[PDB]
Amino acid sequence: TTALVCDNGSGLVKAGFAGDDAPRAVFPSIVGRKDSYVGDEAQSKRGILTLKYPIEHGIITNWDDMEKIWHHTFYNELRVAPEEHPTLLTEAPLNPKANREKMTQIMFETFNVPAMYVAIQAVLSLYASGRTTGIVLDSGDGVTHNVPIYEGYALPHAIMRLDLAGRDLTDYLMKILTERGYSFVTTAEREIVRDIKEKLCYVALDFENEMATAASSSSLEKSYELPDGQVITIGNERFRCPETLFQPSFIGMESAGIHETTYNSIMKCDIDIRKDLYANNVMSGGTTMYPGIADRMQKEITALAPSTMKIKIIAPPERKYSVWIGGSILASLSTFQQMWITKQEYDEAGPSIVHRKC
Amino acid sequence: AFIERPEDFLKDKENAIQWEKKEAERVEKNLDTLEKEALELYKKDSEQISNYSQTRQYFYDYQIESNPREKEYKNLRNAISKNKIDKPINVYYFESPEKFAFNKEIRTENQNEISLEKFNELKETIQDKLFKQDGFKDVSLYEPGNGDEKPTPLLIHLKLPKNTGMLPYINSNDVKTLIEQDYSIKIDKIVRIVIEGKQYIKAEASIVNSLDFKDDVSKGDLWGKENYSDWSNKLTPNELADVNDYMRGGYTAINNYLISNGPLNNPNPELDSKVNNIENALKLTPIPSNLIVYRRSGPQEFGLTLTSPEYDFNKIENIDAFKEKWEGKVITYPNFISTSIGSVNMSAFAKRKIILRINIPKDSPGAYLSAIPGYAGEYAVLLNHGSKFKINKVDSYKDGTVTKLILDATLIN
Ligand SMILES: NC(=O)c1ccc[n+]([C@@H]2O[C@H](COP(=O)([O-])OP(=O)(O)OC[C@H]3O[C@@H](n4cnc5c(N)ncnc54)[C@H](O)[C@@H]3O)[C@@H](O)[C@H]2O)c1
Ligand SMILES: Nc1ncnc2c1ncn2[C@@H]1O[C@H](COP(=O)(O)OP(=O)(O)OP(=O)(O)O)[C@@H](O)[C@H]1O
Ligand SMILES: C/C1=C/C(=O)O[C@@H]2C[C@@H](CC[C@H](C)/C=C/C=C/CC1)O[C@@](O)([C@@H]1CSC(=O)N1)C2
Ligand SMILES: [Ca+2]
Repeated sequence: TTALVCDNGSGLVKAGFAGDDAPRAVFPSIVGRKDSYVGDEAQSKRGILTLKYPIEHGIITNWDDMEKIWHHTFYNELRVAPEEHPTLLTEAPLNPKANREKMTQIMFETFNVPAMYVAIQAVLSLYASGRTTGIVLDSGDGVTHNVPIYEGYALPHAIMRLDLAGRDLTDYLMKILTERGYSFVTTAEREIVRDIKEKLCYVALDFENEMATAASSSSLEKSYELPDGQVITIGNERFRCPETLFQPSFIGMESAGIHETTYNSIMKCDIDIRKDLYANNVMSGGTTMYPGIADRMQKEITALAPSTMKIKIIAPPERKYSVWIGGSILASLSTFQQMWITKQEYDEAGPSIVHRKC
Repeated sequence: AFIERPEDFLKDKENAIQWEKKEAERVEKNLDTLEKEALELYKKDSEQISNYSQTRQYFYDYQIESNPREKEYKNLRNAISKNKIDKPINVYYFESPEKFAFNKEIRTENQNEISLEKFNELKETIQDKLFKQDGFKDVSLYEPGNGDEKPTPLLIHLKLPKNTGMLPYINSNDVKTLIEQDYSIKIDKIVRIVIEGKQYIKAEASIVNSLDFKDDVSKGDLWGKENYSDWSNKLTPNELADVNDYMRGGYTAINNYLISNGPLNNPNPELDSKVNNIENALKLTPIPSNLIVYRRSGPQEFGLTLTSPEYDFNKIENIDAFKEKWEGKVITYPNFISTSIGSVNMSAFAKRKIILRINIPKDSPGAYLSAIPGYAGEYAVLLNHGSKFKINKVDSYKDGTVTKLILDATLIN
């Protein structure tokens, strides 16, 4: 009778119960040339096994492995029987129709759930802050999207997608730290540098100014202690790493930066709603957590927009879980209880029932 | 002379002018105020207006719709498009040889003669090539003679087929003829002639039509869906899988395998099965018309990186260095290769400096992957592995302050 909320990401699964204010479980979205191993349990071996991410750039690409992720979610993480709980799943914006169908099939035919629903991640994010109109910047481990939303409706023709997110930032930080005179190359070292990125990185308000300062004053230098007591020093890498979001050429990419994709997304919407979008720029996902990103986005969009434009960047402290939180709220609304796809409805119509209800 | 015009007035300047005058009077009677207004602005500002008409398509959809120059473009184009000829007609105009990728002077303007060496060089350069043409130009119904303006040593003699939009009009004393180029040029023959004491090259040219959607991606998408809906159906079990495995694949393993010389260095049953299934998916419904497609490519495809100082096309030397290296050459992709029916810039590749504008002959292997919902957004046309492209011509344009290149190219297999 209590619904489940499972926010499946490129790097992390966030899972829990509708009505809770936070996910009960958050674990790596990984499965271990001897098979079923998942999450922290996928580190049964990084030897006879290597780690596999079933979800790439926000999209499920391996269904056998995804079933393992969900098995682990139900039985090992939440300790519930799937047959006894309606399950709210999340999906990336622009998720192929065939994918949503396949998710529905699996939850009914493999897991025998009594009911389910697929909700768009960015819409849930916006909804967590009590909004129904806004443009969401959603950036996790694999992918980043701009999703403009008006009165509860995502506008697909205006959705922007950049395949650049947290894991690329970690790898870049490994590289420029290695260029500093350190050596970060292994998968275990990648985790250490994720942790450095998460603790010490920030977004500079003016990048070229911060670069001159760096080479001069040393009050931008910070120290970090490796697992065996070696302490290392990090300087301009702190802000060069997430600068990549605004300048993807740092990573050898020739796509628009995150400010430009936000502007492009807004320019693809009807002129009449653009003001609403500029005044409701909402950030969600782990890769929006950098100190200074909100101020920097404000400055960049100000530069692109008409000089009279009122611009507001909303970045909640609970940003990192706002998709999940939004799902928890949605799943417990009385007016949502109609929207669940029941097992009977799946029996009547097939998997394609998702389109007419999600 | 005759009650009906010829297909070619040749040197009959006087009948050509008289005829085009009557035709200008007649056509003026069918233009609305806005079309007349557009024509009037054309006479005042032809060069800029024509320039805009050549590169218009390459920006963000939203940058195009908000350029005010778009009104003049559309209104002028409607005026031309309205008056379509009911049988073929031949036209004459001068071009710079640079236009056909001959980046030297055929002769200086002070010279009277053209060497046999320049002639053969020119013939070798412009032979067996479709050259894409865009934008408004003023053409002549008669061959220029003693007393006409003759700005270059290259005269084009072009046969325009029936239904070509053509706008005759008067500007001060002169009778002029406006067309909007929307086709490729084949030079069937060159000959050296003499006009008023000087040798000129005369290019006998004809036209090849291709569907070119440019920025009208909606039209493009309708067209593709309409021709590749059944394709979804006629695919087999593995094909549908291997293609989707490529599609939300996967292309990276397949293509690196292809680039590596995998099949003939490090065979793989699973991937070799996959390459051949996809190829067979593209032979299923071959491209049902001549089609222009666009690919924004990464510098690596042309042996550059994002930091190569040779990729700074804002310096004219690097454009020249690029031409010498690629212009005229054929170019091979051992990998399967992705293109779009649309020409507009997009966020995913906003900063790529090199655009391949590819001519695809009817019946070529390939498919509109975007009729298959789900990755139908790239308005994507997938071309077969091992495809070769002849680079006919390199152009440059400004996107903001950044110089980018358009590679006029042709699929030759
Ligand atoms: N405008 C376009 O380029 C376009 C059009 C339609 C679809 N797409 C889609 O974009 C997605 C991925 O982007 P992509 O296909 O433009 O990049 P890609 O995956 O084809 O290429 C990635 C990198 O490899 C390089 N590369 C590709 N072929 C090469 C060769 N033969 N030699 C050397 N380097 C080579 C590229 O320059 C680039 O740096 C695909 O899913 C595709 O369907 C792109
Ligand atoms: N405080 C922080 N500062 C910077 N980055 C962070 C922080 N906390 C988490 N991250 C990064 O955010 C990413 C995980 O965020 P999230 O759970 O939103 O992504 P996901 O849903 O797994 O992936 P995606 O949404 O791309 O499919 C990781 O790359 C992680 O390193
Ligand atoms: C606290 C924590 C957060 C996290 O987000 O990890 C996720 C999941 C992780 C899976 C692989 C590793 C070895 C097993 C890890 C167990 C991890 C819990 C780690 O791969 C990431 O690290 C990648 C690599 S480096 C980066 O930036 N993304 C993102
Ligand atoms: Ca996510």
